[PDB]
Amino acid sequence: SKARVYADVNVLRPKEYWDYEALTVQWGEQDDYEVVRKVGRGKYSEVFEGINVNNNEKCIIKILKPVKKKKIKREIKILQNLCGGPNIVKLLDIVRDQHSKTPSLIFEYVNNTDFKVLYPTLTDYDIRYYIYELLKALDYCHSQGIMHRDVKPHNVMIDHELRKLRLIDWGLAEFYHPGKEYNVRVASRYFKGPELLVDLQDYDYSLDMWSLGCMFAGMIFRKEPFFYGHDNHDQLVKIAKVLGTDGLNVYLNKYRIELDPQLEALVGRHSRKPWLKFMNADNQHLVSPEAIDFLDKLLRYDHQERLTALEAMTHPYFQQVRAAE
Ligand SMILES: O=c1[nH]c2c(Br)c(Br)c(Br)c(Br)c2[nH]1
Repeated sequence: SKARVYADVNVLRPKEYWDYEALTVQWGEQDDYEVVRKVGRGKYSEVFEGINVNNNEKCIIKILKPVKKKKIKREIKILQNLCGGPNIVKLLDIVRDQHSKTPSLIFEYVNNTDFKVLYPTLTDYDIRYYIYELLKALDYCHSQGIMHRDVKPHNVMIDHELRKLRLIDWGLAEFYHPGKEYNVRVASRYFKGPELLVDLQDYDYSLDMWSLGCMFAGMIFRKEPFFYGHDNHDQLVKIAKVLGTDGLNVYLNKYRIELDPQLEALVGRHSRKPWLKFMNADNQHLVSPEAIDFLDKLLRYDHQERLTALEAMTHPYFQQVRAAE
C-alpha cells in the first residue's frame, strides 16, 4: 500500500526536513508568557490561555506533561514545517521551566467555542464552510508530507465570530514514507479508521479522511460520536453494523488481512444501513443528496477509494463555499 497522492514529498526534500531528531530546539523565555486561565486538558498536556507580557497579545500556552524528548522533537518539527500554511495552528515560541525543564508550547490564540456547544448552533452552510476550512488544513499538511493522525472535533479550534478555524494538536502527527509500517495505536477511538482497527500498518494520508468523515457524519446526523465503540473491537463492530460486512471482507482480501477469531465473532454478519437511515426530524435540514454523496465517498473501508483532501474540496457539496471564495 502507498499513498495515491503526495507519496514522494519527503523523499525529494533534503533529509533535514523530515529527520526530526536532527533538530536542536532553540529555546525561549518562559517569563514572556503568563497563564491567564485554564482552557483545556488531555493525556499529554494542559492548555492555558496566556498573555505575551512584551506586547500584551493573547496567546495559548500548552504545558506538556513529562514527555519523551524524541516525541516533542516530532511535534515541534511538524509545527515548524507547517507554520504559515492554511488553517494550521501557528507555533509562536517554545519555552521551558528553568528548574524542572518541562516544555510549554506557545501558540496563536483562538477564541474557541467548544464543539459540543458550537456544533448544534451551526447552519447547513457553516457546516460546509468549516469542513472546507479543515479540508484546506488537511490538503496542506498532506502536501507537505504530514499525516495528522488525530483528526477530531476537539482538535479543530473555531472562533465562530471571525469564522476562523485552526487544526491543532499535532502530537500524533507523522511524516509520510512509502512502505513505512506505522503504529495503529494512533488517532482517537471514534475516529480510528478501519485500517488501524484491522492492523493494516502501511496506511497514509487517507486515514485523516476517514476521521474527517466520522466527524462530518456526526455533524450532519447529530450523532456524536457517529461511531460509538467502547473498545478497539467494538469500534470495528460499530463500523460494520453500518457499512456492512460484505464491504469489509473484500477489503480484508485486498490487503490480505486476517482478523483474530475474537474479532471475527464480535463483528459477525451485517447488512449495510443506508446513509439515509440516519436522517431524522432533528438533522433533516443538514442532509442533502450532496451531503450523503460526499460522506459516502469519505467513509470507505478501503483507504484507497477515499477522497483525497484536494478532491474533497471540489465536491459539488462545497460549491457555494468555493463560489463565495
Ligand atoms: O487542548 C487545547 N485546547 C486548545 C485551545 Br481551547 C486553543 Br484556542 C488552542 Br490555539 C489550542 Br493549541 C488548544 N489545545
